[PDB]
Amino acid sequence: DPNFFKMVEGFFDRGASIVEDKLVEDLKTRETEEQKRNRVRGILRIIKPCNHVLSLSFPIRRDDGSWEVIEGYRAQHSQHRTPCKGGIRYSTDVSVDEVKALASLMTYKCAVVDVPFGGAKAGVKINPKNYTDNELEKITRRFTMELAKKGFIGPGVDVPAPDMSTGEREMSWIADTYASTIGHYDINAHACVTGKPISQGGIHGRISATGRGVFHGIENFINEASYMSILGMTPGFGDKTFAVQGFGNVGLHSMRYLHRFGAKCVAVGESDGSIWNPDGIDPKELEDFKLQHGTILGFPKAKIYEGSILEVDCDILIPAASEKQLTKSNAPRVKAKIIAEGANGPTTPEADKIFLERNIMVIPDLYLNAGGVTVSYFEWLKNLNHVSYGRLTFKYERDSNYHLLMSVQESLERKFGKHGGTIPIVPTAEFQDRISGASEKDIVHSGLAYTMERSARQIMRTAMKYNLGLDLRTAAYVNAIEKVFRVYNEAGVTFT
Amino acid sequence: DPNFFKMVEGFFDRGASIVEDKLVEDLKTRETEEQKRNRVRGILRIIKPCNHVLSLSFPIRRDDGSWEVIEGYRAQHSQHRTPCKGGIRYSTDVSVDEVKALASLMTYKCAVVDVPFGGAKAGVKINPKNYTDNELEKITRRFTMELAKKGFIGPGVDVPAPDMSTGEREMSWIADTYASTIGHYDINAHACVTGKPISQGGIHGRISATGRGVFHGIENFINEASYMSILGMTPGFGDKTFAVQGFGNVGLHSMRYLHRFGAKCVAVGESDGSIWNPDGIDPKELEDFKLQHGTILGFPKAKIYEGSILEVDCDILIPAASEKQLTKSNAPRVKAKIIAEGANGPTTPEADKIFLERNIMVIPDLYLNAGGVTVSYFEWLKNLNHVSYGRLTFKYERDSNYHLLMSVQESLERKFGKHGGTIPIVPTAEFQDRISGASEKDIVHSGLAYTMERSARQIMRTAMKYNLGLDLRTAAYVNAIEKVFRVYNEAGVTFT
Amino acid sequence: DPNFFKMVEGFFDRGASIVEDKLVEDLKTRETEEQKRNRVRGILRIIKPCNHVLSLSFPIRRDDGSWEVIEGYRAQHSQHRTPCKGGIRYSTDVSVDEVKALASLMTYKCAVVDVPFGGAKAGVKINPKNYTDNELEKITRRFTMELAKKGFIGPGVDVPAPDMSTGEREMSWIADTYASTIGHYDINAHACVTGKPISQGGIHGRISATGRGVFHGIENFINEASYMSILGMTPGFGDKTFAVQGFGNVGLHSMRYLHRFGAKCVAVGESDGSIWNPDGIDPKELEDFKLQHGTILGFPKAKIYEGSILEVDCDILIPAASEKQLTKSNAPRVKAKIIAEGANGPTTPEADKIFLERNIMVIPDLYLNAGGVTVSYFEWLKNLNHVSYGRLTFKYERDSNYHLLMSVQESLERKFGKHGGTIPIVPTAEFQDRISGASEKDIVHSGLAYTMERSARQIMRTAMKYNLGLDLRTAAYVNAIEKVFRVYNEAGVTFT
Ligand SMILES: O=C(O[C@H]1Cc2c(O)cc(O)cc2O[C@@H]1c1ccc(O)c(O)c1)c1cc(O)c(O)c(O)c1
Ligand SMILES: O=C(O[C@H]1Cc2c(O)cc(O)cc2O[C@@H]1c1ccc(O)c(O)c1)c1cc(O)c(O)c(O)c1
Ligand SMILES: O=C(O[C@H]1Cc2c(O)cc(O)cc2O[C@@H]1c1ccc(O)c(O)c1)c1cc(O)c(O)c(O)c1
Repeated sequence: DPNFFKMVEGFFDRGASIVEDKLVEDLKTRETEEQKRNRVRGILRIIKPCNHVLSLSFPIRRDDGSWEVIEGYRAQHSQHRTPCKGGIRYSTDVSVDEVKALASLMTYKCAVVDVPFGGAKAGVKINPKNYTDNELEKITRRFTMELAKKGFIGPGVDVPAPDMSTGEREMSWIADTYASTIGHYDINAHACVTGKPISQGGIHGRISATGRGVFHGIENFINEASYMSILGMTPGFGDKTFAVQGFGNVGLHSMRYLHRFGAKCVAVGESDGSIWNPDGIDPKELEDFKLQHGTILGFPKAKIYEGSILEVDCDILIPAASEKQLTKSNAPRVKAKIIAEGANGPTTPEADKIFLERNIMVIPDLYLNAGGVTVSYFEWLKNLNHVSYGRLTFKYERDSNYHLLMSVQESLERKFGKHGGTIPIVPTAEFQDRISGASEKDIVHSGLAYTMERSARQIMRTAMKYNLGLDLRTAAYVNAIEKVFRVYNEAGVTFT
Repeated sequence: DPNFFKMVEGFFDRGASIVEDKLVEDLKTRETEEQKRNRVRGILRIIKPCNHVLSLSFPIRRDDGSWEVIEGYRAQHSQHRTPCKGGIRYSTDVSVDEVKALASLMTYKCAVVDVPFGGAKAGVKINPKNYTDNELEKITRRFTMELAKKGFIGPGVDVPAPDMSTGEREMSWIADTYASTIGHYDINAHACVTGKPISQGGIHGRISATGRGVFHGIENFINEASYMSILGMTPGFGDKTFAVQGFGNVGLHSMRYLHRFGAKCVAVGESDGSIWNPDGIDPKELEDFKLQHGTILGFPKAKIYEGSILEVDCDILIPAASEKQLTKSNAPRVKAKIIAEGANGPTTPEADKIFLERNIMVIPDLYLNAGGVTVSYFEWLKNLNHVSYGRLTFKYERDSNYHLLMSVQESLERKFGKHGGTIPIVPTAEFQDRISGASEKDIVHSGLAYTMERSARQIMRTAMKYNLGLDLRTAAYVNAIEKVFRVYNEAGVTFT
Repeated sequence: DPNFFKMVEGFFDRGASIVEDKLVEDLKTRETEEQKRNRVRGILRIIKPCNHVLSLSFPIRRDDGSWEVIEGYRAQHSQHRTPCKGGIRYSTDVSVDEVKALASLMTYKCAVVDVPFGGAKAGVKINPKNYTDNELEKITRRFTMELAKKGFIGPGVDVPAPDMSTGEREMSWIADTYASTIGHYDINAHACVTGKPISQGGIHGRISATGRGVFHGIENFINEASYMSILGMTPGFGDKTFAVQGFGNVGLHSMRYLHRFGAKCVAVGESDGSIWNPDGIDPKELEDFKLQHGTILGFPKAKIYEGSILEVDCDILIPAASEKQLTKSNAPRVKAKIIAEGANGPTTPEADKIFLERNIMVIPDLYLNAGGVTVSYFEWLKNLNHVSYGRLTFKYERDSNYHLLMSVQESLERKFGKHGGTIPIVPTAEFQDRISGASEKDIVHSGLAYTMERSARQIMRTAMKYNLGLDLRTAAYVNAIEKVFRVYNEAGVTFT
């Protein structure tokens, strides 16, 4: 746990130095000096800092009747894209310099995965356990309100999302508040927030989103030996053990869908304990260990283990909990060989230099948990379209398929003069399930893969153009910076 | 060696403790517990901190073509009144904790003089000498824009003002920006800022406003020996020497109008040096020492003097420059007798306990320069009325008087049989000039006096109610607190 | 008789038939038919029904956690004047037809005193004693919301007021909600409801409003002998007695001011008993029977009397309590000479043809107690002008008078050799306290006073045109109608 603050500011500067030659060479203009350096040196000094960042403070009535002040923050990084976006967090750790960095990170995350959004982030310095459910509703509903009055919430202005100990039911309050007060007259009022439950205009598949993101991100890597020929290991994805931190939302489903494919587990940790089992624990059982009683503490197969969470002899480690759990106190340790950032910045630049020198591949959060916002993107789009995806183009498409297949049948039955034998009316077993169980989530799942997979091409191409090889982090930010630049370059200085 | 931030936080807490008794006493309800404290002890915890405060960051291009980032801040303290009020500052000293304190100060300043405004403040971390006029316009107009976006400028939401290094021309750009872009459709668009020049919707007597405020504030004190029977010093207002710091806007007319009434000067200081002359210098001459040359440096009868500005042998000192120039390094000094705070918070709580223990009169900024916003109030009101004051009720007044006077004539020539003798048609010499040189200016001066004078009564009543005597500072805040509390107590916790 | 339902429908229709001739006569257009009647006969049928009325149904939840559906209504009668006006009511009495009726009343009521307000009224079908204060805030707060989303609360659209069991604190919740959700961007947000407390932007004189309205309505008839040469009685206002009913708010001030000026009392009684004393009870002592005890029961000189309240021998009877206290069961007696309707229509058309046929004067509530909304009208304007009336023109007008008084003195001290002898500097003792105690009240009471005086001069003129002599009721509505008609006529049929 370092002070740092400038955690993300280092990576930008790192990626910034290398594109200083590309932008001056790719820009086609009539200025042609070396003040080209001076324009670009200026353009990057604008993207670095957050353009707006509102500090807040509002009172509420506890169930006592006692009165308490609540500090809250929200930072819009860039506004190159019309709507900023980023989750909101409820924890005592909440700091001003926190969201100022996190919102910055969200800008480049949206750039990597070609999501037309600006980076944003918020935070409330409370502790959610210490308040009731009735107490916590008034915090969110009024936090909503005090943000709409100053233009930090609304479709096309800013769209927040859930995060640390923030769930669907809370976003539902956000929506219900905005659609009943300020954004009343707005048709797309319910689009003010992504992550709301499905009866509230949500989308199928974001419950899983960060998980499949964790999954699809790892998938596009241990299926290409171009990075195993250096790291070692086996393209045989199966027999690989993993360990998660922070069993919650991102922690569950990064495991719920990682197990499915034959990849065993070995450990699970929360904010008090850990688990150790070389046989491989199964979320089949231990998932009814949440509110069934309360807090994890071991179970059948689940042994009580303490020391830390990383430590354990493993392959794939995912610190999907709080922030900066990896520093020099533990970077030369970690009996692992590939790390994947499920949470936002658990790896510090203090540790990358060590990992890089030990041939350990850390999957950057800037890429990995980008599925969450990519689907968030879709959820937003859903509310602007006011239709479940495929709600009109399923029967037309499944009827078009069934006519197409039979068309090859009958076309095969006149070259074959008896009409009755051939039968291609039946599609393959996988495809028959595709049009019988056709829903909205299938569109989302395929779009998530098409966005995720094509983004890994944008990295593993820009990494092999600069010999980064294993440092995909400095290969990620160097692609996002280039995408946000042209957005500023081709927009021109605005004289207002 | 000044001190840190909490500047005003101590004064509120200082005044807050003594109202804790009468608030539970004057409150008339069926609540009736000792929880009366818990409501009130809670209500005060809401008023202390600023409710909103936007940190800004916007880019501009110098006349170079070079690009520079400009950090900008703005704090709305309270929102108990529908609009917030507070000037904006242009200086490298600009800090977040600065305006946060200053905006707090403005809330109570507007409460002392019964001005239905909420406190606010802003600042721009630049240095105006280092930019051109063409360069500085871009800052203001852009800064305007980024504030209307997030709702920190607009009539009935937040109205800024000029301050130090900010003049009428800049307020004119503010207005011209707001009235051509965001608030175009607003009828009262030009009401978004007070302090603008007269051809742009200002008000006569505002150029002088802070000055007359300094004057009438001092006037209501050396006109009653109930504070000279303890301080010493003659009620004969004339033969009193004064010295000003910061020959700029507030420094000028706090002297220009103070000299008028027969009060000798002795010293004037700026950011370079000072002046020392026991005969008394005259603004009639050394006022053409601004842009005529550029900076002060002595003149005929103006000698070069250094050392300091405050220690000079004087009676009335007015630190009308930056902030906190009176601390432990100079409080047990100052060869003065009565000090008057022309700028915002030049006396620290570190210096009051030294001044009070030596029987020295410090006139609180919370009250002194309140004329500045009191006229600001009027200028705002002018734009919602869209008439210069008296623009219709002058000839009706001047004609009604002349009919009234001849009515006493014609009624006195009836009891006196000759019809031609008596002549009360003519008013006193002073009243003849009144209805001849009648303008908007006069309605402002009389309303400023009426507001100012009645405020001193609300203080000197609540001062000897608690045996404060010489510490009118704590008699000021103790009066403003109870005015804002009433606004909060009778508005109720808003479930939103 | 329409004892509850079409309560006023008789009054309109009865008044409607009368104006038929004048309107076609007063009509100056190029029509010139017998179809001129068709125009007016239709236009009146436009005014008779409330053109809009919303029936509501919104839920809450009590301190228990249980849930209750709340019915509510609000009726916007006319929209000829841009904002609509009328209080809200919190009783089980509340009925669709009830508010649909009282809204009609408020239209013509605010057309007699010449107030540019359209008529409206609202109600909520509950009983406040059954709900806690906390429970009553959320009812009030959300009732506001559901009226704004549908356009029934807002300056220039519709402005409510207090009334039956509706206090200032409740009006304070209406504003705080409207001004914090829908009408946030509105400068006149808090101008959406009148009757709110002082600190929240109220006006001085609401509490004392209807009492003065009663008195000035009285004053404009015992001072005109046109209506004493037919009723009898001495115009000599002095030695006359009055009997009140409903010793509260309207009752107190209607007596306190009526006595102060010369009238003697005789009787007082509320929902318990009555007092009898032809010596004349004095309100300056018996008013400490309020919450100092709990209810009336008589006191020294205050006899314990039964029977009723009205039949007491007296001259001036005022029913300042509930609805309908005068029918065929008491009209053939009540040996009084004049009845002023302190409440809303305590006199039935089942009793006017007894009072009219007995040469008694019943003063319409259409004009008398209309002194509450006219002051409530001023409070609206205060919230619009954001200034206490005369905040600026108090020291200016006080300074103007002394200069006048000295102008005559100095004018008289020159035709007389010595300079200082004469002393008209001091004005009359009644005038000295006027400029000494000059406050908002004095302006409201006058603006009130001139309003009904002109109004009375407008009724008594329209009555002497149709020989109504004693039917002020039908002489009252007959006036408001032509005003409402003239608005509609010169506007035309809106083709939308
Ligand atoms: O609308 C689109 O415009 C983006 C296209 C684009 C790109 O392909 C490459 C690149 O290097 C920059 C770049 O700029 C835009 C952009 C997008 C997202 C951001 O966050 C951001 O700052 C800027 C878009 C989106 C897709 O997904 C597509 O497949 C597609 O063809 C177009
Ligand atoms: O509309 C008026 O309401 C203010 C009257 C008032 C008062 O006289 C004393 C007090 O202790 C509290 C208080 O509350 C209101 C207020 C005003 C200004 C603020 O900043 C603020 O927070 C609250 C007003 C304004 C005048 O100038 C008057 O002369 C006048 O009679 C009434
Ligand atoms: O702007 C004003 O127009 C009103 C003046 C007026 C009138 O004097 C007599 C009449 O028969 C009709 C009439 O039409 C208007 C009106 C006003 C109020 C209503 O409710 C209503 O339906 C219609 C006004 C208001 C005043 O208070 C004045 O003193 C004044 O000179 C002018």
